Amino acid sequence: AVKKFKPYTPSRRFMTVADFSEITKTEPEKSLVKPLKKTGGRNNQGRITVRFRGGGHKRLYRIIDFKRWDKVGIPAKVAAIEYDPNRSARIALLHYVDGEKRYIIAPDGLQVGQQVVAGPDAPIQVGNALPLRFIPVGTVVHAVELEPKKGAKLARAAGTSAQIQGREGDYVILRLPSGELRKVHGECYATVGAVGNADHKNIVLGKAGRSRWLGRRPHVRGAAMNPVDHPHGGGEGRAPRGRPPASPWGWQTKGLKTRKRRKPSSRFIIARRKK
Amino acid sequence: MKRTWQPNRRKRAKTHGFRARMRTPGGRKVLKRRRQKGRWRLTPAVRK
RNA sequence: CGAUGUCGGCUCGUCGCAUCCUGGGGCUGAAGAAGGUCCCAAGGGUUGGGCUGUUCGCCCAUUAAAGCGGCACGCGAGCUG
RNA sequence: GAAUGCCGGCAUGAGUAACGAUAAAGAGGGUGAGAAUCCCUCUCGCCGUAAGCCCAAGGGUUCCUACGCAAUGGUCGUCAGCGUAGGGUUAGGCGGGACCUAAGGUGAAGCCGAAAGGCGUAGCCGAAGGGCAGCCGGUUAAUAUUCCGGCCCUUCCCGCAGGUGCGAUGGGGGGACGCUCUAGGCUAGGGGGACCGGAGCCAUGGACGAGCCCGGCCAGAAGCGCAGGGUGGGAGGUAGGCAAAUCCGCCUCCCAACAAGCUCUGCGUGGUGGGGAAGCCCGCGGGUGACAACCCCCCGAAGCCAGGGAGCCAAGAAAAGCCUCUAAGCACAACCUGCGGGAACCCGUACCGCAAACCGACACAGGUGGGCGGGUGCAAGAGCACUCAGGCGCGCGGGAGAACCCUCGCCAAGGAACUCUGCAAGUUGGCCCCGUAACUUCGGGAGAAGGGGUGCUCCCUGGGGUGAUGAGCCCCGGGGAGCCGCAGUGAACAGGCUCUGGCGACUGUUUACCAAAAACACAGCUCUCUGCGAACUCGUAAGAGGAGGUAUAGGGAGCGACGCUUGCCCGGUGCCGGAAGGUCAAGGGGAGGGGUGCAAGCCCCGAACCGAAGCCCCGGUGAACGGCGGCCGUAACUAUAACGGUCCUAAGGUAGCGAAAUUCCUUGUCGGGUAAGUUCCGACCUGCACGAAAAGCGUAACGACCGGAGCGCUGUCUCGGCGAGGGACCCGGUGAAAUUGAACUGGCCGUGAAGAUGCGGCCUACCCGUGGCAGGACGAAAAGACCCCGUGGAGCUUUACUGCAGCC
RNA sequence: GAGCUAGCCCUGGCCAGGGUGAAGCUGGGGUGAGACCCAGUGGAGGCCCGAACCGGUGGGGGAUGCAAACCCCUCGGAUGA
RNA sequence: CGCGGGGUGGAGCAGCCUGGUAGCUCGUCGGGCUCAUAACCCGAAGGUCGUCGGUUCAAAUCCGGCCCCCGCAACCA
RNA sequence: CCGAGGGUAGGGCCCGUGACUGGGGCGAAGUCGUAACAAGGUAGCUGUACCGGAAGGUGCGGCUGGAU
RNA sequence: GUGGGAGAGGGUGGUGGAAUUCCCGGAGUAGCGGUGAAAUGCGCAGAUACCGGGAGGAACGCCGAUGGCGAAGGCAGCCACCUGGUCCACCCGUGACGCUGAGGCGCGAAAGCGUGGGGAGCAAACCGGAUUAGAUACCCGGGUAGUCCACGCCCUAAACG
Ligand SMILES: NC[C@@H]1O[C@H](O[C@H]2[C@@H](O)[C@H](O[C@@H]3[C@@H](O)[C@H](N)C[C@H](N)[C@H]3O[C@H]3O[C@H](CO)[C@@H](O)[C@H](O)[C@H]3N)O[C@@H]2CO)[C@H](N)[C@@H](O)[C@@H]1O
Ligand SMILES: [Mg+2]
Ligand SMILES: [Mg+2]
Ligand SMILES: [Mg+2]
Ligand SMILES: [Mg+2]
Ligand SMILES: [Mg+2]
Ligand SMILES: [Mg+2]
Ligand SMILES: [Mg+2]
Ligand SMILES: [Mg+2]
Ligand SMILES: [Mg+2]
Ligand SMILES: [Mg+2]
Ligand SMILES: [Mg+2]
Ligand SMILES: [Mg+2]
Ligand SMILES: [Mg+2]
Ligand SMILES: [Mg+2]
Ligand SMILES: [Mg+2]
Ligand SMILES: [Mg+2]
Ligand SMILES: [Mg+2]
Ligand SMILES: [Mg+2]
Ligand SMILES: [Mg+2]
Ligand SMILES: [Mg+2]
Ligand SMILES: [Mg+2]
Ligand SMILES: [Mg+2]
Ligand SMILES: [Mg+2]
Ligand SMILES: [Mg+2]
Ligand SMILES: [Mg+2]
Ligand SMILES: [Mg+2]
Ligand SMILES: [Mg+2]
Ligand SMILES: [Mg+2]
Ligand SMILES: [Mg+2]
Ligand SMILES: [Mg+2]
Ligand SMILES: [Mg+2]
Ligand SMILES: [Mg+2]
Ligand SMILES: [Mg+2]
Ligand SMILES: [Mg+2]
Ligand SMILES: [Mg+2]
Ligand SMILES: [Mg+2]
Ligand SMILES: [Mg+2]
Ligand SMILES: [Mg+2]
Ligand SMILES: [Mg+2]
Ligand SMILES: [Mg+2]
Ligand SMILES: [Mg+2]
Ligand SMILES: [Mg+2]
Ligand SMILES: [Mg+2]
Ligand SMILES: [Mg+2]
Ligand SMILES: [Mg+2]
Ligand SMILES: [Mg+2]
Ligand SMILES: [Mg+2]
Ligand SMILES: [Mg+2]
Ligand SMILES: [Mg+2]
Ligand SMILES: [Mg+2]
Ligand SMILES: [Mg+2]
Ligand SMILES: [Mg+2]
Ligand SMILES: [Mg+2]
Ligand SMILES: [Mg+2]
Ligand SMILES: [Mg+2]
Ligand SMILES: [Mg+2]
Ligand SMILES: [Mg+2]
Ligand SMILES: [Mg+2]
Ligand SMILES: [Mg+2]
Ligand SMILES: [Mg+2]
Ligand SMILES: [Mg+2]
Ligand SMILES: [Mg+2]
Ligand SMILES: [Mg+2]
Ligand SMILES: [Mg+2]
Ligand SMILES: [Mg+2]
Ligand SMILES: [Mg+2]
Ligand SMILES: [Mg+2]
Ligand SMILES: [Mg+2]
Ligand SMILES: [Mg+2]
Ligand SMILES: [Mg+2]
Ligand SMILES: [Mg+2]
Ligand SMILES: [Mg+2]
Ligand SMILES: [Mg+2]
Ligand SMILES: [Mg+2]
Ligand SMILES: [Mg+2]
Ligand SMILES: [Mg+2]
Ligand SMILES: [Mg+2]
Ligand SMILES: [Mg+2]
Ligand SMILES: [Mg+2]
Ligand SMILES: [Mg+2]
Ligand SMILES: [Mg+2]
Ligand SMILES: [Mg+2]
Ligand SMILES: [Mg+2]
Ligand SMILES: [Mg+2]
Ligand SMILES: [Mg+2]
Ligand SMILES: [Mg+2]
Ligand SMILES: [Mg+2]
Ligand SMILES: [Mg+2]
Ligand SMILES: [Mg+2]
Ligand SMILES: [Mg+2]
Ligand SMILES: [Mg+2]
Ligand SMILES: [Mg+2]
Ligand SMILES: [Mg+2]
Ligand SMILES: [Mg+2]
Ligand SMILES: [Mg+2]
Ligand SMILES: [Mg+2]
Ligand SMILES: [Mg+2]
Ligand SMILES: [Mg+2]
Ligand SMILES: [Mg+2]
Ligand SMILES: [Mg+2]
Ligand SMILES: [Mg+2]
Ligand SMILES: [Mg+2]
Ligand SMILES: [Mg+2]
Ligand SMILES: [Mg+2]
Ligand SMILES: [Mg+2]
Ligand SMILES: [Mg+2]
Ligand SMILES: [Mg+2]
Ligand SMILES: [Mg+2]
Ligand SMILES: [Mg+2]
Ligand SMILES: [Mg+2]
Ligand SMILES: [Mg+2]
Ligand SMILES: [Mg+2]
Ligand SMILES: [Mg+2]
Ligand SMILES: [Mg+2]
Ligand SMILES: [Mg+2]
Ligand SMILES: [Mg+2]
Ligand SMILES: [Mg+2]
Ligand SMILES: [Mg+2]
Ligand SMILES: [Mg+2]
Ligand SMILES: [Mg+2]
Ligand SMILES: [Mg+2]
Ligand SMILES: [Mg+2]
Ligand SMILES: [Mg+2]
Ligand SMILES: [Mg+2]
Ligand SMILES: [Mg+2]
Ligand SMILES: [Mg+2]
Ligand SMILES: [Mg+2]
Ligand SMILES: [Mg+2]
Ligand SMILES: [Mg+2]
Ligand SMILES: [Mg+2]
Ligand SMILES: [Mg+2]
Ligand SMILES: [Mg+2]
Ligand SMILES: [Mg+2]
Ligand SMILES: [Mg+2]
Ligand SMILES: [Mg+2]
Ligand SMILES: [Mg+2]
Ligand SMILES: [Mg+2]
Ligand SMILES: [Mg+2]
Ligand SMILES: [Mg+2]
Ligand SMILES: [Mg+2]
Ligand SMILES: [Mg+2]
Ligand SMILES: [Mg+2]
Ligand SMILES: [Mg+2]
Ligand SMILES: [Mg+2]
Ligand SMILES: [Mg+2]
Ligand SMILES: [Mg+2]
Ligand SMILES: [Mg+2]
Ligand SMILES: [Mg+2]
Ligand SMILES: [Mg+2]
Ligand SMILES: [Mg+2]
Ligand SMILES: [Mg+2]
Ligand SMILES: [Mg+2]
Ligand SMILES: [Mg+2]
Ligand SMILES: [Mg+2]
Ligand SMILES: [Mg+2]
Ligand SMILES: [Mg+2]
Ligand SMILES: [Mg+2]
Ligand SMILES: [Mg+2]
Ligand SMILES: [Mg+2]
Ligand SMILES: [Mg+2]
Ligand SMILES: [Mg+2]
Ligand SMILES: [Mg+2]
Ligand SMILES: [Mg+2]
Ligand SMILES: [Mg+2]
Ligand SMILES: [Mg+2]
Ligand SMILES: [Mg+2]
Ligand SMILES: [Mg+2]
Ligand SMILES: [Mg+2]
Ligand SMILES: [Mg+2]
Ligand SMILES: [Mg+2]
Ligand SMILES: [Mg+2]
Ligand SMILES: [Mg+2]
Ligand SMILES: [Mg+2]
Ligand SMILES: [Mg+2]
Ligand SMILES: [Mg+2]
Ligand SMILES: [Mg+2]
Ligand SMILES: [Mg+2]
Ligand SMILES: [Mg+2]
Ligand SMILES: [Mg+2]
Ligand SMILES: [Mg+2]
Ligand SMILES: [Mg+2]
Ligand SMILES: [Mg+2]
Ligand SMILES: [Mg+2]
Ligand SMILES: [Mg+2]
Ligand SMILES: [Mg+2]
Ligand SMILES: [Mg+2]
Ligand SMILES: [Mg+2]
Ligand SMILES: [Mg+2]
Ligand SMILES: [Mg+2]
Ligand SMILES: [Mg+2]
Ligand SMILES: [Mg+2]
Ligand SMILES: [Mg+2]
Ligand SMILES: [Mg+2]
Ligand SMILES: [Mg+2]
Ligand SMILES: [Mg+2]
Ligand SMILES: [Mg+2]
Ligand SMILES: [Mg+2]
Ligand SMILES: [Mg+2]
Ligand SMILES: [Mg+2]
Ligand SMILES: [Mg+2]
Ligand SMILES: [Mg+2]
Ligand SMILES: [Mg+2]
Ligand SMILES: [Mg+2]
Ligand SMILES: [Mg+2]
Ligand SMILES: [Mg+2]
Ligand SMILES: [Mg+2]
Ligand SMILES: [Mg+2]
Ligand SMILES: [Mg+2]
Ligand SMILES: [Mg+2]
Ligand SMILES: [Mg+2]
Ligand SMILES: [Mg+2]
Ligand SMILES: [Mg+2]
Ligand SMILES: [Mg+2]
Ligand SMILES: [Mg+2]
Ligand SMILES: [Mg+2]
Ligand SMILES: [Mg+2]
Ligand SMILES: [Mg+2]
Ligand SMILES: [Mg+2]
């Protein structure tokens, strides 16, 4: 569910927040958090590389286990489910029987207190990680390693999920959340089930202040700029594009495929994303 | 109104200080022309 | 063009007569009253308001009459903008 | 002799403007050659969430004292932040270092770059953050949490006694955290007292009184009390915390849990140490007061207990000190506890510190971070008025009482007639109560509008807090009866309101120094890219950002809440798709030809054919770039044309709106408002030249936006008058400036490069000032910024030319 | 050269007082259970009035200025972008 | 009044590097089909090429002059 | 004190009126098409949605009040 | 009440096959498709037709009926869970507890609306081809919402026996 508000102020009229029903623990684990380096779009040269970033709320980076193969066979218990501000997903605090506490992305349906286990001997039930060759075909997964032993790189946002469409040799075929069919190796790990907090996209921010709280600075339109700042700028009065819609650096932004054609990953991608 | 000069001895010594000119190659040339010219102040006078 | 500040308004006037009024007249298709036209005459006077940046113009209510122009389309080392 | 030349000097304006907040001065005495200006006393005024006090930054001897006034002081000067000299800054506890880490900087390893140099996990540097042991008084002309007095405390070393497996840069715990609201108990602070202490006072009609005036505390170790914070104890297993671990984490069981115990902090008491007024005397302090009293009640913090609690989402630093664990190593050591003795370094310490000492060239009406910031009255409050403590009267004065200007007060009758415009100035104003419309997204509109009350006295009465359940004190009320004045938030501080249209939804942001808007931004909608060593961006690279993110994510673009919707054209351009074909460079291939040599050879051309991207070509694509016609005829009055013909296109504007922020003709025409309306509003539509995300049409709420109207009220106006203060004016002191070819500088009619003080002819005019007004000197100012010229420059654009980065 | 200014990172601080009264919670009604309604509590908000503080709307003054951006009256925000 | 484009049968358009041919559609008229109209089928007629000059053996065509019609331009002050 | 009434301010209902606009009713012989009645020449009607000079058409679902 | 019976009655979660379309490979060539007749269209860039593989969505042939169920709307592969209604027998229990029902509350085909997904086929609007005097239609070739799911609205009908 998504919590709404009465229109007591103009911003509270459309502003919506999450239900936060799955969160059981308020503060995070002290042995797993570390500070987050706020950049504000600035690189090591001190220049803005990514425009309009900064001014967000202070955050602490929660160390998330994106491997799960450090502890193969050792079961864990979902001690609590907390909120991570560095992502859209909610996290699950895991107390292993070995004694080590860890954090993973909380999948949808993961209840507090149940037991999860990673490895090829693990059963097929939400929260368990297995290599892609042992997960049955047709089941939805997440936290998928793209290449073996490199960490979870796929299906990490809230409400996302990938489905095994088949196997072919040493690799498996996967429908990514973009609808792309890709051939990923079978030894790559993946946690079964879809990611929780599926109502994340239904959050209306309500006002400009909420974007500034998240770190989203105001985006300036190129038409509102001048010719030295953008190609769309200029023209006495409001004016249309007058050229194909381009970025401030010159490249067009309406249809230009910027993917390198000679990339070696093209040999493993079956179908490009659609819709 | 607020003028351009709001002194700070910390800023004075870390911007135009002797160690600041000696780190950068352009600042070592500043000290070369300044010794060659014969200036009595090679860097601005700051106290602490 | 090593600068002559540009419309209109306000304030301040001054002049010209090709006279709006007032005065003196001739003719009349001038009975009277009131007009039309022309001649003499610049001494004084020539309202308030609605619209518009407006000059002008239209309109309202009056008036003896609500004149036309010149003065760097008078007047920003007087003002407004 | 000129270059708005350069450097210097001195003129002119001119004894002119000004003398830097309109907070305000007067008299007496003294010093001195000299006094409106220095010192003293008295009176008056001004600040008092400061114009008072402390701290930080900055400044760097301006501090204190003595002798001085050439210059600095917008005047004067015996004075001074000025000149000369001397003195003055005392720390184990305050701040910084010998402790820690943040951003960032540096940087063994390592990586990169013609060179210079650029990166870089560790480590180190880095503070107003973490950690850390002193409070009260006295003293000096000047320093004091620093010296002195009193009472406390910390670290290090050594010794002694007891205890323990002691031991680290390593493991773990802790440090360790947001925003808003807030409980209980204290404290700071404040108010009152019929009580305590005190020098005195009874005035001018009254009062010897529960009279007036003044004061009634500070700090304080261990104890003790109160209020809070932190924390479970044991046993067994243990594969994790990069070795070890008895610690931590995980599992099981037992003991008990709104407690208790232990520990820590605050507050009160606390041995004891201080302080102590008004007034009066001696002259900016001292003595006395005084053997000073040193109690009781109430209010009560935003501060303390504190690392409290609760709620919310935007999810809220690190590391060391500190405790524990064990490792080498050592267990004659080492660590802890207690006691005693010794040791305890470097730097800062004056003074200004919302300002005459900082930043603004000035002793400049500007700018400057933190803490304290009393009382009374106004609903509260840091607002406002007066006023404690404390500090000032702003470093030119004295006169006069012209025009004019600034600032302010008032006005008959009218009431916007003023004017681009109610611009400005009025009106309204706070609180309590009654009451409140269209419309609405049901919150709003709304402080709608409009209206009544408000002071004082007396009587009766309700509730709460502190006390105790009562008095007393404090807070919030209710009713009745009266009194006064023109008027009761009696002064000061406080919305004028409504109807209606345009634009933008809104709060916001913006041209620092002419524009705050309708522009920008915004949540929200859509398109497009991107599968992660992502796209994109910065960089030669390395490396970063993106992101320690993973398509519910990230980049780019346009539109901009919301409601109803966003129609047709893919011919051109862009993009996307296309194993064909055409063209296509290097290269491959080498039919054939050439140069030379006696020759083998050596050398140079070189056709067919193979041969990528791109372009051509075929499709697709509009919330991609964009575009969405012309003529003629037709209805049984006329008029118009639902209908038709024809030409062209890639297709000919759909809905909705329309003389509009768009309408040239135009003040279109009609209606409404007005006595009158080039504006406004509602319609009509022959839309010069609206139109559907450079969005179209609406839309509650919002707006220092822009129009139009009405009520209220007014010096805006008819139409101006009077009064106040600061200048102007006069006198004393100081005393500029831009400007200036020289000047002995009238008017008119002419003339002259065509607008004459200077020429001509007339007319007029004794010489020289002061206050004023501005028509002229084509007045001053700025080598016109509009215009053109220059084969001048620069920003910008693109299917201009050429090249580069980039990508293929 | 970022001691002015523009943005961002790190660590701190500041925002008197008053008003409106969202969710949630409690109680009652309602139902088959609900939705929902009312009362109380509660104290949310790019909420309101209003200082400090940050601005700079309109007008007046200032124009060799107190000031190379100021002063007076008035005005915007002031728990948040 | 400055540039560009066009005036051709009753209507709308071609024919113009092109000198010598005037063509397409609708309409009109005559005959069919039908009871009758319309549609359709068959067969016809229909043009001073805006006007006046000039060039030429020959002007709708090429070149001028006016007469209309349409579309742009009318800028810095 | 009450008090007819008068004044001020804001509401509610009703009536009359208004440039213009929307559909409607009616009025022998105007115009365009031919939707329905026969399988009315695409079976009809219907609710809804979109479009079109106009009857109407089309999509989805329903009905027979549809012949062979 | 006991003991049984039929059924597409409803909701949830799974799952099977045929067929259409699209992709990839094989093989193959001069047309396919479509109509009353054609044309647009697709097709030497290798289509149709054929074989094999894969993805995705929707609907369930035969059974199937003149059938069944539900109050209506409506409900059809299959499996399972949750669940409503109805009928028969026994004659066991309560002992009129009944019938209807203004309001109210609930359900309510299709189309439509909001948020999000999904979109194979079909298909308003739209475009093209033909028919026609015209054809904003019938016919054809494309084609977007929609059709499908979850949740929330809408509450109409020839909701008819
Ligand atoms: N009956 C009122 C409405 O009439 C409409 O029709 C109205 C018009 O459409 C209709 O016009 C008709 C026309 O259809 C028909 N083809 C030709 C006829 N001459 C006209 O007739 C009309 O006009 C003429 C004069 O002009 C009058 O004399 C006559 O009464 C009138 N009916 O006449 C009606 C007015 O009388 C609709 N048919 C109908 O739905 C509706 O009921
Ligand atoms: Mg949920
Ligand atoms: Mg709600
Ligand atoms: Mg709103
Ligand atoms: Mg936290
Ligand atoms: Mg940590
Ligand atoms: Mg760095
Ligand atoms: Mg750098
Ligand atoms: Mg940024
Ligand atoms: Mg994290
Ligand atoms: Mg934003
Ligand atoms: Mg954040
Ligand atoms: Mg934007
Ligand atoms: Mg611009
Ligand atoms: Mg730039
Ligand atoms: Mg550009
Ligand atoms: Mg542009
Ligand atoms: Mg452009
Ligand atoms: Mg401009
Ligand atoms: Mg324009
Ligand atoms: Mg522009
Ligand atoms: Mg554009
Ligand atoms: Mg480009
Ligand atoms: Mg300053
Ligand atoms: Mg300077
Ligand atoms: Mg400093
Ligand atoms: Mg020297
Ligand atoms: Mg000139
Ligand atoms: Mg000159
Ligand atoms: Mg006037
Ligand atoms: Mg005059
Ligand atoms: Mg005369
Ligand atoms: Mg006369
Ligand atoms: Mg007569
Ligand atoms: Mg006269
Ligand atoms: Mg005269
Ligand atoms: Mg006259
Ligand atoms: Mg006028
Ligand atoms: Mg006007
Ligand atoms: Mg005019
Ligand atoms: Mg002139
Ligand atoms: Mg003239
Ligand atoms: Mg003229
Ligand atoms: Mg003039
Ligand atoms: Mg003048
Ligand atoms: Mg002027
Ligand atoms: Mg003027
Ligand atoms: Mg002049
Ligand atoms: Mg102007
Ligand atoms: Mg103006
Ligand atoms: Mg010379
Ligand atoms: Mg000279
Ligand atoms: Mg002079
Ligand atoms: Mg004088
Ligand atoms: Mg003078
Ligand atoms: Mg003077
Ligand atoms: Mg003077
Ligand atoms: Mg002074
Ligand atoms: Mg004296
Ligand atoms: Mg003497
Ligand atoms: Mg002071
Ligand atoms: Mg100085
Ligand atoms: Mg000195
Ligand atoms: Mg001194
Ligand atoms: Mg002196
Ligand atoms: Mg002197
Ligand atoms: Mg002097
Ligand atoms: Mg001075
Ligand atoms: Mg002397
Ligand atoms: Mg001195
Ligand atoms: Mg000491
Ligand atoms: Mg220290
Ligand atoms: Mg040492
Ligand atoms: Mg360090
Ligand atoms: Mg470096
Ligand atoms: Mg350093
Ligand atoms: Mg510190
Ligand atoms: Mg500190
Ligand atoms: Mg210390
Ligand atoms: Mg003392
Ligand atoms: Mg000391
Ligand atoms: Mg002291
Ligand atoms: Mg011990
Ligand atoms: Mg030990
Ligand atoms: Mg340790
Ligand atoms: Mg933390
Ligand atoms: Mg937070
Ligand atoms: Mg006290
Ligand atoms: Mg008090
Ligand atoms: Mg007291
Ligand atoms: Mg007496
Ligand atoms: Mg271990
Ligand atoms: Mg104590
Ligand atoms: Mg004393
Ligand atoms: Mg004594
Ligand atoms: Mg505070
Ligand atoms: Mg807490
Ligand atoms: Mg919050
Ligand atoms: Mg760190
Ligand atoms: Mg360290
Ligand atoms: Mg040392
Ligand atoms: Mg000191
Ligand atoms: Mg001080
Ligand atoms: Mg201060
Ligand atoms: Mg001072
Ligand atoms: Mg001064
Ligand atoms: Mg100075
Ligand atoms: Mg000053
Ligand atoms: Mg400031
Ligand atoms: Mg300040
Ligand atoms: Mg009072
Ligand atoms: Mg008050
Ligand atoms: Mg206070
Ligand atoms: Mg005050
Ligand atoms: Mg005072
Ligand atoms: Mg005083
Ligand atoms: Mg008056
Ligand atoms: Mg009046
Ligand atoms: Mg107006
Ligand atoms: Mg005003
Ligand atoms: Mg009204
Ligand atoms: Mg209300
Ligand atoms: Mg009121
Ligand atoms: Mg009184
Ligand atoms: Mg109390
Ligand atoms: Mg006052
Ligand atoms: Mg007031
Ligand atoms: Mg107010
Ligand atoms: Mg308008
Ligand atoms: Mg706005
Ligand atoms: Mg907006
Ligand atoms: Mg702003
Ligand atoms: Mg500005
Ligand atoms: Mg400037
Ligand atoms: Mg504004
Ligand atoms: Mg401004
Ligand atoms: Mg704009
Ligand atoms: Mg956004
Ligand atoms: Mg939108
Ligand atoms: Mg770059
Ligand atoms: Mg990162
Ligand atoms: Mg990190
Ligand atoms: Mg826009
Ligand atoms: Mg469109
Ligand atoms: Mg449409
Ligand atoms: Mg259309
Ligand atoms: Mg069309
Ligand atoms: Mg196109
Ligand atoms: Mg195209
Ligand atoms: Mg195309
Ligand atoms: Mg071929
Ligand atoms: Mg070759
Ligand atoms: Mg090629
Ligand atoms: Mg085009
Ligand atoms: Mg006719
Ligand atoms: Mg119009
Ligand atoms: Mg008009
Ligand atoms: Mg007009
Ligand atoms: Mg006009
Ligand atoms: Mg009409
Ligand atoms: Mg119309
Ligand atoms: Mg137009
Ligand atoms: Mg558009
Ligand atoms: Mg717009
Ligand atoms: Mg628009
Ligand atoms: Mg509009
Ligand atoms: Mg609405
Ligand atoms: Mg505004
Ligand atoms: Mg605003
Ligand atoms: Mg006046
Ligand atoms: Mg007076
Ligand atoms: Mg005066
Ligand atoms: Mg005088
Ligand atoms: Mg004078
Ligand atoms: Mg003379
Ligand atoms: Mg002449
Ligand atoms: Mg002359
Ligand atoms: Mg002479
Ligand atoms: Mg002469
Ligand atoms: Mg003059
Ligand atoms: Mg001049
Ligand atoms: Mg020049
Ligand atoms: Mg300029
Ligand atoms: Mg030019
Ligand atoms: Mg030029
Ligand atoms: Mg040239
Ligand atoms: Mg030349
Ligand atoms: Mg040039
Ligand atoms: Mg600089
Ligand atoms: Mg800065
Ligand atoms: Mg609140
Ligand atoms: Mg607010
Ligand atoms: Mg303060
Ligand atoms: Mg201002
Ligand atoms: Mg100025
Ligand atoms: Mg204000
Ligand atoms: Mg406010
Ligand atoms: Mg015939
Ligand atoms: Mg017959
Ligand atoms: Mg016929
Ligand atoms: Mg120009
Ligand atoms: Mg121009
Ligand atoms: Mg009455
Ligand atoms: Mg039909
Ligand atoms: Mg029919
Ligand atoms: Mg039919
Ligand atoms: Mg239509
Ligand atoms: Mg259709
Ligand atoms: Mg039915
Ligand atoms: Mg029938
Ligand atoms: Mg698909
Ligand atoms: Mg069957
Ligand atoms: Mg029986
Ligand atoms: Mg329904
Ligand atoms: Mg449906
Ligand atoms: Mg056709
Ligand atoms: Mg289809
Ligand atoms: Mg659609
Ligand atoms: Mg039926």
